[PDB]
Amino acid sequence: LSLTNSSLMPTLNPMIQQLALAIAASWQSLPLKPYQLPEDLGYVEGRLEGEKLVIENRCYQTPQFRKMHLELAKVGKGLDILHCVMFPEPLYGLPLFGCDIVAGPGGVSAAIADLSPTQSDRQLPAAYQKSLAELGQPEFEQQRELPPWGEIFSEYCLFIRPSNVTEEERFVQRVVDFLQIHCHQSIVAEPLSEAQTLEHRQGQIHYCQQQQKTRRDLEKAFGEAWAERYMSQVLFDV
Ligand SMILES: C=CC1=C(C)/C(=C/c2[nH]c(/C=C3N=C(/C=C4\NC(=O)C(C)=C4C=C)C(C)=C\3CCC(=O)O)c(CCC(=O)O)c2C)NC1=O
Repeated sequence: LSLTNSSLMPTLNPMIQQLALAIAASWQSLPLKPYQLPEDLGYVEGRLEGEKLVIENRCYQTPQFRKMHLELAKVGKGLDILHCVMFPEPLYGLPLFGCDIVAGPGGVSAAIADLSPTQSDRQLPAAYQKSLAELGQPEFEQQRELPPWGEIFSEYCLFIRPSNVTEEERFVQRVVDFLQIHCHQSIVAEPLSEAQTLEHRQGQIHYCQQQQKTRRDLEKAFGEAWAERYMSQVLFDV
């Protein structure tokens, strides 16, 4: 796992670069194994109205995380994207870590991050709540409203338009905190019963189903069949 061979990192919005480096630093601490995507989908290049569209996908796995995906994209000249999900192995009942940034050369327009509950409770595990509790509330001046296809998200979800670099740094630090808690608990987690495993797996199907609400730009560049394969095999496999 390493981003030093990325062709995109040097032209991506700096908060995106920061967050990618922070996710890498986190994941490098896990016993990562490679996760194979379709051969053509590791590195994607096309055109979107005459401007280069480029996507780099990196995917890993652990016994606790079925699929760890980091996507970076430059979707023509005025859109940069980071999308990251860690899909937990449902046997372990961990929450879904997710984060997305949408940016341009002018700055960041949306940043979101959560540890999303898989538990039919919609609660996070006790150890997460206690560790999260001791961090305290970060302050944000523009918090955005979740569409109806929330709250597959948790109470700790941040969904914002950063107002200045201090908010960019605060957003990234909260993701670094989320990851420190998450990785640590993954190392300590024990297999659930079959019943609760299936419960968690359904929470994961529902989370991926809901998130089908990105397509449009991919359809525009690649068509609808390519887009629907990408959504169902790369992004949000069910
Ligand atoms: C390479 C793939 C890819 C493309 C081409 C892409 C495009 C894309 N994402 C957008 C926004 C967005 N996209 C998301 C979020 C997500 N999007 C997701 O696929 C997931 C899983 C989330 C997480 C919830 C959010 C929250 C916005 C808000 C737009 C903004 O406020 O800037 C917009 C709005 C810009 C506009 O139309 O004016 C475009 C064009 N996003 C992509 O990921």
